[PDB]
Amino acid sequence: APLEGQVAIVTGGARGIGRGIALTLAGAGANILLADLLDDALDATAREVRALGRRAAIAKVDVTQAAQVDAMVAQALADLGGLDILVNCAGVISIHPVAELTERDWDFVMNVNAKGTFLGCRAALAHLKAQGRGRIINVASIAGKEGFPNLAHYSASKFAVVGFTNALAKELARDGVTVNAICPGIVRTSVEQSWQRHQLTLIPQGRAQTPEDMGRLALFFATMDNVTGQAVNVDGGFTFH
Amino acid sequence: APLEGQVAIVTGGARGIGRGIALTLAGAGANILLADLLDDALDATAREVRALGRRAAIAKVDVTQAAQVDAMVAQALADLGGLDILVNCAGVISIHPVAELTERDWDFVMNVNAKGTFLGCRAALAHLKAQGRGRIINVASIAGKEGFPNLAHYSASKFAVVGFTNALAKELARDGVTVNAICPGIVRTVEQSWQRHQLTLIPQGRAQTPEDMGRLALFFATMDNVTGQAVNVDGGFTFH
Amino acid sequence: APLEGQVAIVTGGARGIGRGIALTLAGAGANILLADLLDDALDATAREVRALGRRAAIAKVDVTQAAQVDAMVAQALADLGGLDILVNCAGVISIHPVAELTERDWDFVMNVNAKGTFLGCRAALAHLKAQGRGRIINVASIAGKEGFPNLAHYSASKFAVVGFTNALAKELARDGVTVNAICPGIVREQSWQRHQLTLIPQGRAQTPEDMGRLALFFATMDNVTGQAVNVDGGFTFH
Amino acid sequence: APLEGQVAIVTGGARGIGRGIALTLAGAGANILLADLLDDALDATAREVRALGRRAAIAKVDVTQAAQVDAMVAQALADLGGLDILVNCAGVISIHPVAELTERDWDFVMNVNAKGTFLGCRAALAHLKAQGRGRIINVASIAGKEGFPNLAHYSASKFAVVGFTNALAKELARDGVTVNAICPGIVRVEQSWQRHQLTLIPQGRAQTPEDMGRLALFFATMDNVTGQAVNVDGGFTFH
Ligand SMILES: [Cl-]
Ligand SMILES: [Mg+2]
Ligand SMILES: [Mg+2]
Repeated sequence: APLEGQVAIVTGGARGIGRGIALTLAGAGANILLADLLDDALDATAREVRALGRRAAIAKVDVTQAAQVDAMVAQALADLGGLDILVNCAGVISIHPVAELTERDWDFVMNVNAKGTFLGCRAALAHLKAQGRGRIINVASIAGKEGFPNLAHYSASKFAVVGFTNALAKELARDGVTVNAICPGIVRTSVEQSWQRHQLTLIPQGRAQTPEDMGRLALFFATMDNVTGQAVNVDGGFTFH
Repeated sequence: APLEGQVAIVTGGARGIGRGIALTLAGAGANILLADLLDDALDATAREVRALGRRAAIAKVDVTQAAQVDAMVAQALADLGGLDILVNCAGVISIHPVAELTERDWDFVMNVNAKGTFLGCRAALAHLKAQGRGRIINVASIAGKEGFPNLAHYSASKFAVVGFTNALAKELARDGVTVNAICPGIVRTVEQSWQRHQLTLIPQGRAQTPEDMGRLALFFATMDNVTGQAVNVDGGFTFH
Repeated sequence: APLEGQVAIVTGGARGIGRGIALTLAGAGANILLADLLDDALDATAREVRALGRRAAIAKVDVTQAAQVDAMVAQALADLGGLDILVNCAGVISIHPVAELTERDWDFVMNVNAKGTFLGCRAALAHLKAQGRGRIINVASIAGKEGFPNLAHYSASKFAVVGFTNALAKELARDGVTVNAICPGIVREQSWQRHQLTLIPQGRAQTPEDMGRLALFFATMDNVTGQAVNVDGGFTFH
Repeated sequence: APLEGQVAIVTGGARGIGRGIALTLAGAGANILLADLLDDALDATAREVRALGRRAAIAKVDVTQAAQVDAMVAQALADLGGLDILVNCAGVISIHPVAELTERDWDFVMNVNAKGTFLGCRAALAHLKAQGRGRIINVASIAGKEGFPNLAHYSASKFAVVGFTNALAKELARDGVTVNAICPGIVRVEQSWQRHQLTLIPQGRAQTPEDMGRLALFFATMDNVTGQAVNVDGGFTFH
């Protein structure tokens, strides 16, 4: 249990990739604050964390709202007695050519994916810096490494996360806090399904990656003092940049 | 005059890098619509375009406002009779550690730098696609290739522009429209001290100029088979 | 013991980064074939692998020589009963401006760092592909991501490893074999290293154990391939 | 004529991409030393340079041989009276999976593409440095940005050129010499491969020697661009 005695916050932690990361960190010894917008899913995943022998707390958090993000950090400290790892895994996606993108489409993806990550990171800094050790783990995407047609807004938001991660890493490099990004390739969940199915043919391994894969990378960052500023692809070979 | 008969819109075109790009493209034969928020500067740069023998139009445009950006495209078509090149060169910057960044700081830089570029590109698509040829040129930054401490928000916005550029390039690759980014290194104007220190980090040890950026803009505007690229003009600071 | 029952070859495994990787993989359950040119160091590191409760084999290998590299793979199959992981960690460096580089300087670094990695990978390929499972792990450098002045030949060789890695990963992507690179930053010529630490945001060197941790990650990640991951305190992220 | 009075060496300059670059630089005012192994092609291309009103010199050069590369640089100084631009555009390719690659395959591609570029650059340094101005332009490939399956050796060699370019740019950054790379996409067994690679080009068409010459002219006239490796590839990669 490398993470015994530690506390992790996972935004978007109730399902999909966030759940995978939470359950992996919990398996490795961390108590978890799950932050999401899905009430039943939060409860279910909390039960799974507890089934691993860990403590779990839940927060209803819209990551675009600074007050909710601050309260989330305050709750980890109050309910679980600390904070060591912040995983920003809240994310939204839609598929439209730029010609068909509305301002709402643009703002939604940029605000949740990029601004939400900024707000989460900012909220955790004072505590992590004061304790002289911490792990910030942002979940971007391979769409943060390559521009995807009909996902230009989503790519912009994920590129933003990659760049934000690297810059913040450099700010905190002498503070004992590492900052890294996980870049998932295709993690399964119709236009979206048809798109997903086609993208798999472009993956050299020809198969999707899993939430558990992402959790393994999160656990690696969480236990590597000398890795910071990186954006690592878990994508079956699609890109290596 | 490689761009003879063509029309370019340059947002942020009244001063700095935008002006440099505008005057380079005008020197190369293009008539220019200058879009910015500075009235006297717009007038002055318009006079410089006309002094080169070109026609110039001016628009007062807040690139965060879609209606103004649409009107801008409409004005190039109405006043100058067409549109061939769109240069998105509106940009803002501030220096703060993330711990000191406000939401206003984040939103200002992201909305001007990234959303403004999205809105500009979107407004020009219908026309450029219809005529089967076009050049979209986004001005990012080397901060779109490397995260800069105390500029994390600025880096996010410029990374966004690089990614957006590449994605849009792929959407338009069979439409005859190329989409590329210019990534300036250090182009002069806390800010001064920061600028001065960054120069020591440039292998050539000197700043780059608006004219350098204009030369890259002219290259993109005259290269059919280059698209999706983000080329650094930065004295060797980064090559990614 | 995630690597229980598996066999790893580690070239350059007698000392430094190679040794760190060998000991991490051995700690995680792998039996190790150590390949190097240092006899006493080979014996000492073999004893350390055995002290971890693992079996160890030793091969005297010049990685620029295909016959030796091929025999190394054959020895793993014969002495340890199989092969699951190949770590190419033989590497050499010298510091000269291009103006002062000799052909010998160029060929030495390119043959050891790049051609040696090609030969190792090629030698292990048939077996890993036939069994439908395998891990190939190349040790490049951050100098494979950024050109270093007075190290242009060294950068050329490590860029070559990064590109070779990605290409081979794509060839084997449907064969159950992953191919990845470890890119160490500065692992404690001495004056140069001290000067390079100014370029590391964390302001400290990385360790052979750090690299061993990344090797263990690659060795246990089915769905990561073609990657070149930097362990470098923030120096580069490309 | 932005390059009026200047002298350029173009290795591999007798045909293909090298020829395109030579003619663009000559068109822009430079006198040219063409270095290659093709006798008839060298003569033909030299006549084309002279038809542009420029002077042309010819050298029979194997870029893997240091003495020949040194003689090439000396010939530019002696025959054309100077040297301002070096274009390293000698290049070879073959297609084999790693499982089928021979040492001969590996060495051929690495020695010509990478070592030949090292040798070309090294031979020109003393002169370019002494005059405080110069342009070194290496021709890599998009295979120097992405690993290509069945071209692992070729990718290795072109990745090497990209890294070498960036490193050398940093050595010379205060010497008035810029060092950059041109990365061509697909420029028209090899033919079948090319046809398949076009599926990977967003624009769906190949690029031309003239495209590469245009980028060469750009580098040759941009003081403040150095260390870069710019892709001319219809959108295949932007890294
Ligand atoms: Cl699948
Ligand atoms: Mg501290
Ligand atoms: Mg059309």
